[PDB]
Amino acid sequence: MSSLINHAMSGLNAAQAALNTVSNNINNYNVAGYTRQTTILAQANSTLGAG
Amino acid sequence: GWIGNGVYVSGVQREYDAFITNQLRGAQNQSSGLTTRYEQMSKIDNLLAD
Amino acid sequence: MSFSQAVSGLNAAATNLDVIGNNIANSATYGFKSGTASFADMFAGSKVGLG
Amino acid sequence: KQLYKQQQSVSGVNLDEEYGNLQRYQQYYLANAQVLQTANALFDALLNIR
Amino acid sequence: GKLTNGALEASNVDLSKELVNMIVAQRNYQSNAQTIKTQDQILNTLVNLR
Amino acid sequence: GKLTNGALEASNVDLSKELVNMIVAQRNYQSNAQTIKTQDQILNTLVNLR
Repeated sequence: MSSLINHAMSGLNAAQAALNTVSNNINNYNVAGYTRQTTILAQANSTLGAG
Repeated sequence: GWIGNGVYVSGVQREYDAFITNQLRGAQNQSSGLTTRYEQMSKIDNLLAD
Repeated sequence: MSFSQAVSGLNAAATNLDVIGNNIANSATYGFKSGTASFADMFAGSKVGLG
Repeated sequence: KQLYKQQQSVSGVNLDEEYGNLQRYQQYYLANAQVLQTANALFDALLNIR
Repeated sequence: GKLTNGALEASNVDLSKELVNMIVAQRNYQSNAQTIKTQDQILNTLVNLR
Repeated sequence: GKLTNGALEASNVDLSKELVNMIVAQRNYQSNAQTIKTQDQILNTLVNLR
């Protein structure tokens, strides 16, 4: 079922968000302050059925 | 009666809000005031900078 | 009747097709759960009954 | 600008999400095409039978 | 069950299983219809035969 | 309502509705044809019997 494209979408947007975060951080590297920002992700922890 | 009774559509909706939007509007207004004053001030400063 | 056996079966198969079509029609309805129908043998009197 | 982010998160759209949605609706439409085709073959088979 | 927020529950319909079930239903209907047809034509042959 | 300039507006003829309507109504065409044929069979039976 569409679960596969959903998997792909989850991965795509997760990588996309993390990439935006790292871009922000790498261009902000020398602001007057601004500790690094790190991204956190985890399993869907749910969303499963038969078996 | 014919039991499959096909799908129908529940309208179309947008993703936004009223109250938080209004708070947004107030914030933007204040910031516009500060921007106006800063640029007007920068004008005097550019001459005085010399 | 042999004929009735078939007719009944054909008719039932029409119902199965209807439920399958509805399954597809709901194939993205949020939270939806899939459906199917259940058959039984119209044995009565003796032999095979009617279908 | 942070509140602008707040609004955009609720109200904005981006390309990848619509890419995925476009593919998924491709899927649904073609599935419905297949079921209609099977219905047509079914009733035309009946016509043949009679 | 536990609550998830900012999420929604998909359809547990699998399109592949339904496609195969669709074609198998084609076969079931075709079996029924063609048994009907053979019996009917050969019966009409008998009903005529007297 | 209100008027637009340099624009035009097109019809409501969606192929998806009209072709499927053609399909179902052609099914009805052949349905009535089958009825007609069987009525012809009825008369031909009654004609040939005497």
